[PDB]
Amino acid sequence: QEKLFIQKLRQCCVLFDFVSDPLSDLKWKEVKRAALSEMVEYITHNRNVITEPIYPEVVHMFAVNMFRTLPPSSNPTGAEFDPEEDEPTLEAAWPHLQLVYEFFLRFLESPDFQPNIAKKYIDQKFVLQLLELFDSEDPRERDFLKTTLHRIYGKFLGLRAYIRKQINNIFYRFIYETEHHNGIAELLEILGSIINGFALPLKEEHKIFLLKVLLPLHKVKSLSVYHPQLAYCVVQFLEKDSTLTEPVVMALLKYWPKTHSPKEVMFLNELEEILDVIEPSEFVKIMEPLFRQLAKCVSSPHFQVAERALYYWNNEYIMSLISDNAAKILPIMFPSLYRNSKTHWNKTIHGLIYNALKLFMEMNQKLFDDCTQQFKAEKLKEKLKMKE
Amino acid sequence: XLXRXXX
Amino acid sequence: DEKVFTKELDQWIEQLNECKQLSESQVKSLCEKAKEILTKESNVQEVRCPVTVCGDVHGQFHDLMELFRIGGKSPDTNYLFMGDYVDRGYYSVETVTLLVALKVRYRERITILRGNHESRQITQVYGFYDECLRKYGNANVWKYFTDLFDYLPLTALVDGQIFCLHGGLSPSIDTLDHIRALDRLQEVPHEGPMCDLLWSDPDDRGGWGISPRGAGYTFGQDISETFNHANGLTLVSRAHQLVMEGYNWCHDRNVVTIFSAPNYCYRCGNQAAIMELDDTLKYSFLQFDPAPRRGEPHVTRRTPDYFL
Amino acid sequence: DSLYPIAVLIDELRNEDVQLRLNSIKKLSTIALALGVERTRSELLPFLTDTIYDEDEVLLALAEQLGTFTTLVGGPEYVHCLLPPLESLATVEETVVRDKAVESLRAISHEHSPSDLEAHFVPLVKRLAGGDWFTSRTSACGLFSVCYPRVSSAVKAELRQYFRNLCSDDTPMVRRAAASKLGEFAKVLELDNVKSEIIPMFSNLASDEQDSVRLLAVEACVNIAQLLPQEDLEALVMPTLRQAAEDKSWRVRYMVADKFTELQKAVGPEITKTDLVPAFQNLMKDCEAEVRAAASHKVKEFCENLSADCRENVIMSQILPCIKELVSDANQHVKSALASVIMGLSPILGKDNTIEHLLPLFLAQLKDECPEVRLNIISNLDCVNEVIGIRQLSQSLLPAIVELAEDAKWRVRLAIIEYMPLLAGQLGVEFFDEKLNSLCMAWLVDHVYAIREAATSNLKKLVEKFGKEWAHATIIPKVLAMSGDPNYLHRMTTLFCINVLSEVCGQDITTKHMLPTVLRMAGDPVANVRFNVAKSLQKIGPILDNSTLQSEVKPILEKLTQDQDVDVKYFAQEALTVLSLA
Ligand SMILES: [Mn+2]
Ligand SMILES: [Mn+2]
Repeated sequence: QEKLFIQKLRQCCVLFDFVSDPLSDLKWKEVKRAALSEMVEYITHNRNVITEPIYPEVVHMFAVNMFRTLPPSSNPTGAEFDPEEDEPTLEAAWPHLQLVYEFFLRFLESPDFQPNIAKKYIDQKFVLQLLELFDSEDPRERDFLKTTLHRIYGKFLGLRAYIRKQINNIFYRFIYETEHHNGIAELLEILGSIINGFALPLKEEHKIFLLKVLLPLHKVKSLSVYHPQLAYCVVQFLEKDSTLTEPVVMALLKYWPKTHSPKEVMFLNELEEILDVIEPSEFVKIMEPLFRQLAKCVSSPHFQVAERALYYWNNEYIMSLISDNAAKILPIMFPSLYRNSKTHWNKTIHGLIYNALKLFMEMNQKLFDDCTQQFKAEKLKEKLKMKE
Repeated sequence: XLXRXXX
Repeated sequence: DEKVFTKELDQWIEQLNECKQLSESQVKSLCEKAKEILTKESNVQEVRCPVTVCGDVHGQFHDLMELFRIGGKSPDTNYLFMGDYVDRGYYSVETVTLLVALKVRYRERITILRGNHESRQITQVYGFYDECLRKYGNANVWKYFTDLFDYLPLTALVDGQIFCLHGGLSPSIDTLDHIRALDRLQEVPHEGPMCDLLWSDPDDRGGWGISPRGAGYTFGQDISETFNHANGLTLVSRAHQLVMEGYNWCHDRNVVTIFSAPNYCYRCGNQAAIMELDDTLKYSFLQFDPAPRRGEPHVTRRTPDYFL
Repeated sequence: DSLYPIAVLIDELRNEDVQLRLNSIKKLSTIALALGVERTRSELLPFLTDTIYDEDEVLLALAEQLGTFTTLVGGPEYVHCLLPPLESLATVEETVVRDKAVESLRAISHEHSPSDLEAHFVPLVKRLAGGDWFTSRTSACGLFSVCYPRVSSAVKAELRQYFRNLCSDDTPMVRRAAASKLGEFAKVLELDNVKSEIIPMFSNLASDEQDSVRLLAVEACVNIAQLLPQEDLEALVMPTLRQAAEDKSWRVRYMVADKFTELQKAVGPEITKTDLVPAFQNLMKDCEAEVRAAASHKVKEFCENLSADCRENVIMSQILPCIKELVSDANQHVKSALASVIMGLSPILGKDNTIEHLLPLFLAQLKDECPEVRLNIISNLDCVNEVIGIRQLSQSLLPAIVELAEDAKWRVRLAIIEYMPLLAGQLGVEFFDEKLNSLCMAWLVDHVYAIREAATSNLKKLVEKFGKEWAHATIIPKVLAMSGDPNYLHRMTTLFCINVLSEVCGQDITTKHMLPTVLRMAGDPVANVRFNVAKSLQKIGPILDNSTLQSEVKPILEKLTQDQDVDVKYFAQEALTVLSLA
């Protein structure tokens, strides 16, 4: 009857202690799969609105099931390997876990179930141990963590700090100590939201986060794993405040890959995305050193690079920006576009290049001719003379 | 299985 | 004049054996000297047995080393590699350099053929390019090698009875004289005969088909039978696809596939194998696992990818 | 005759073109030279100090460079001039850079006079230690040990404080650092301060939220233990080490396991029997293979160092039982691990015990599935006979040693082949001949060259053991019935052996029963054999008498110089050149 806040606070402790070691396939007597799926449906299907009694044994139950010390990885060292090609390792005993997660989730994501309940039974320590878990079971486990943390972040202003700080630590260690972690991606997604929704006038710390943590992160070798999730944060940051543009672009160039073509293209790809939102008044501060770089890409003997860079020319907004400033830019690109496009081994760029030169004429005939004039001249002397 | 061009 | 350089080579080789790359300079020379020797070779190279035929190596230098432990060393035993020297492995450079170094040296003891990966585009998409970058700082070594590749013979015939090639058969080719005509000195095309010989696979679907790869086709048994008879061939020796057992027979033991890169990409988990053709063309297969890797130094934190 | 180029470098030190500007920097040592020492101080350093290059690659260089300018700057009297740039380089985000920065700072610290240490170096440490960025503080940690011992009492005092503050930093990244350096710092603190200052920091760090910090504390435990006298270990150390062994994080337990023998010593022979032995047992039973294996590797060394008076016993009652379990562990590496050291307990337990307790396990391992295990066991049979009997050997062990001589994996056959010569002379030629010589002859025909090679080598070692006459009466023969093999691969093996046996069979046997076949083989239809047949003559060359040479060697060696084959032709002219036959 009305004697449940003792039957449940016992139906749980049953699932709590539990901890049936699923690494021998013995003791096949479920028990817990029930108590769990049971405590779930008992709070989902309009089965309640009064089960907020003082009983945070929900946490403890969760904690004792989830806070284990992740095992040694079953994947290779590194350097000669690519995590993108790691064999997915599922956590045996996911069933119990899955439910513990799924349950816990709907737990504090229900009405009437206030914050000031957990506010004293969900401390930094909880958060911290939660973060560590961000490390191996295919999305399956990480994903839940991802979501779980998100909401815990959105529901306790008196934690937001820590959650953030701690994540930065998880990041610094990644960038400068062990160039390995399995859930940067998941962690970035969470951050994406967090970023997108700060005080109108950005607080000092957030800028730091972007610069001392976010950008330097493009530095790592395993970028092909969370590149998209990252770029999003980088862009979302610019949309919040454009000011941070110069430093952002400058940084990317600072970190421009020189022995990693893939990452190179990724950079290029991430750069356009930034341009697409680049505020006109700022496309200038960057403009020069940026294109100074793009000119080098277009000339790259690496087709995929040369190509991806060259492709910046079918983008109207960029072409627009290049026009409103064609004066300073054209002379930067020109020498590399006009450069005997008949040299490449890849009989496909000459045309790709041409398309670009062409687009420059239909932007300012004068300059073009004027640049060609100079190019042809300087090229004569340095040829007439450079022959003795 | 790494990418058809060949695990 | 002869030893003057032949000793310079002999050394280069010994250095490569320690898995220590040659200088950008040396690489250029090695390749020069290499073209001059590779030109003279036909598209359908005539190799007299006995010899051991080897498949893919994909820059897994050490397993290549293991390979030699299995079949003997050069030039004490004669070899024949069917392309795919670079990409995937962690030591493409050393691998290719060493193999090429041996060709320049023991010119009649080893035979290297072109593989679908001895191409500018693939090497750019599958590693080699970058490796050369991080190992030399520029793109010269890459260029110098990709250039040499062009001069690699597309096929080889062993004792007039065994046809060896990296890829497979081509609808554009019916007789060995056809291949002989072809002008191979050029990058591998996205379409055509040359490309076919380098990307085709045997199929269990009978009759010319569409390659799930993207190049070459998928010839069937009947096609093999036909081809062999028309040219007087007893065996189509090729390798271009991972065979979890090192080697695999297909099309009523008319064509056999031979992979030599154990645990390919350091992931696949296949065994590797080589095929020995004795004093009188007798089959004989040797399978082998990837050699044991050992290294006690402190696995430091690698230099940034943006360095240079 | 010109001072222009060096004049250029100093110029391109601001070319805003990394590529170039880097060159100048990597050549800074020469700019500074042709510059002057007084100019270096007055111009160069400052320029370097007020020019914040961005490029990490450049900064990296600038840092590695300043570490050598001790002289170029003006000697120890002026060494303190190199600090500014370094101090800042110690703060670079990119570790690598700031890492070099500290390596150098540490290096030139010794060139500092205590007076200058206190005056300029220490302050740099403090500043770095109080910085806003973890990076700075991180570096600061490594600078303590080198300047602390030579400064004043009052300063050491301050330093001790600072270091303590670092250990309790709010960043794991820093604490991990403080931790790593906690060991080297204790080695310079006076004994008492160790007891009252290190100990606290030690345990404090040994139980930090972050397991990635606690495990470091463990290593430092060793160094600290070595600093305290026995009496004080049960009071200041053990409580922590005991916890370390039971830590929830397998990573921390792994360390205790991996530095076990190292603790064994630092601790003492008593506490070992008292605290460690038990502890060491739990580690072999750990739930994490990674850990079990780690402890296994230490079995031999841990047992060898046991106090003389108890050794034989504890091994028998405490250690031995786990070993039996470990021999059956489900994890390869664990099995594989223990199979390398296990043989070491053998001479400690003595003949009787070995045969009753270890021998079965050995036997077990000689038959495991995992090659690494079998491989690892075989390689230690060189001894055993010194412990068990030469009979027990050939009684319960020789049978496997024979079976293994043909197990699948070649590397395992290789191991047996390597053991033969030993196992051969031990049992005696008479036995060898009866049932062991056939195996040695068969490997001479194994598929994988690697093996045939080792089999050839094996022959020389046997001849050394049993006598040239024995070779000429048991081996030389079959080594020739080989040149009549259709496969040039095997046909070559013949010349290969001759290349070996000759060395030790004598001018007689060589010339009377081998040289013939070498000449006869110069007519092999296969170039390979032909050029190797030439190579052989260049080997057994000096062994023959000048009469046989310039009469029966040179002649057939000549016919080869004029061969259709490029290589055979090469090795022939070569064989001559060295044999002074031309
Ligand atoms: Mn291929
Ligand atoms: Mn391949």
